[PDB]
Amino acid sequence: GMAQRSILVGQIWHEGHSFNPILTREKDFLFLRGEAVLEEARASSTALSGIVKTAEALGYRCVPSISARARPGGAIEQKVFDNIVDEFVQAARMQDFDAICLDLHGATLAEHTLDTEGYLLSRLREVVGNDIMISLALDLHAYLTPQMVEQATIITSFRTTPHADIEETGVRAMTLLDSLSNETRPPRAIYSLIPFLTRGNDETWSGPLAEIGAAADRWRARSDVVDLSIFNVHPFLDVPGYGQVVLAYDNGSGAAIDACRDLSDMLWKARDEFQEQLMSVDKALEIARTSRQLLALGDQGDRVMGAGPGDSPEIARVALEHFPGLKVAVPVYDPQAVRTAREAGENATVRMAVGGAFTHSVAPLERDWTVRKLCRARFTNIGPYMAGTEADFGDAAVLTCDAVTVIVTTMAPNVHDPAFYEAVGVPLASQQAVVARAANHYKLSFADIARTITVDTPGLTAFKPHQFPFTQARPFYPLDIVQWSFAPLECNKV
Ligand SMILES: [Zn+2]
Repeated sequence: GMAQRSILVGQIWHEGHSFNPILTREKDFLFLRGEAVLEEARASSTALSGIVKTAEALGYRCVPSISARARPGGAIEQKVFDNIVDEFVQAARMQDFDAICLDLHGATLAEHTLDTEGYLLSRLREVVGNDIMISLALDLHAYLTPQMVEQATIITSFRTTPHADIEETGVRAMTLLDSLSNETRPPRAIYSLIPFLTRGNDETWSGPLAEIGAAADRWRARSDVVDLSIFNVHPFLDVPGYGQVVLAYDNGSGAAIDACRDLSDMLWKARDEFQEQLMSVDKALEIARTSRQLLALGDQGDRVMGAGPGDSPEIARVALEHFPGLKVAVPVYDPQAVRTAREAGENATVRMAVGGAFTHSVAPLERDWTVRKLCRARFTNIGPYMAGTEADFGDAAVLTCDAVTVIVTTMAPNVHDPAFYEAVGVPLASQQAVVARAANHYKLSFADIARTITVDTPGLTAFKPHQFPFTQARPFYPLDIVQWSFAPLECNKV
């Protein structure tokens, strides 16, 4: 037809954990619909922002479906996930569009649906058919499945950890889609599963991913590679077809197989390089005790950014027991503690076990807690990571005992930014160490005001596969000693 071309756009952001017993609920989501989806995209720096800004700079009209963002955590309540998909499907019916370009995480998880993105693509194709193009921007932590490869025209992921190319990945999803406009066929896809999980040393600026990322850039610079991505799968999913994935696209007779071979072999060779020795909590708290600079401690074992619950009071425990007088603040998921605190009121002292209700691996911390402040854990992230984005971890109580402050929260405490501490009235200057529930994504946000050390704590996000009852994920390395060699799936062979 003759009319301006339009692109259907939308977003889902959620990362799951098969071993977090706390379901992600409707409350945990921010939803936008209609034009508001596009207004937010233009004012932000997500992959969706990239998709929408690029589509509009290129002359396309963008048509909204919805956007749905919830912090990482347990599987989404199935009904809520079903309602999200239905809103996508309905937008796919009601609207006029010539192609679809979406910002999805790739490791969203629902209580019954294990491959959520794959499922979403199928439901959309039920309504839109197999001719129109669908392009995805994905997080590199995606659980990338054969169904996804089969149901999408093209897929591209982040290339940095910590994730600093989020928007650019969106730009590229849309640019790739636009580039395919005159093609008489979809591009050929080569999928390769390398059956191991990473256990740290997984940043892209140094370590094994720097070499592998360099090789990847050279492959993509060839005129006979359309694109390629490397997925370091989120390592807390009990799902089949599990491991690292290399995904490459060409015109049917380019280098997608060679690229995928080279990179799969490098990842395999490097499988035991993805390990680290994090500093102990005792050593880190002793640096804090002897430093003028604030310490910001990444609680590796209980990261909400790794879809953990954030109920570990462990760092508070060690501070209390081994460093009396050391001023440490820790954010802890404990909705009951909040409610107990709210009933006692500000200024009361209550004997109470805080934290540890959800992570089997750490004990609740029981003390005479004084309730210094009741307030809402609502604030704006300074960033860089998620700069400008508003957060709300629910009703909160700031609790003290000896020199330790525990801020208990009603919703998952995705603390990766200094604004949290200021918003709940625990000023950073007042502490010698504070806790971030992230390993990599808090560092830039605290770089200017703290020494950042990620510490070797226990819990549901420790890089210890042997601690989890993986069932349908197995076999994978390190748990199983498997004899892998390159064996790709090919899709849209020409
Ligand atoms: Zn990620």
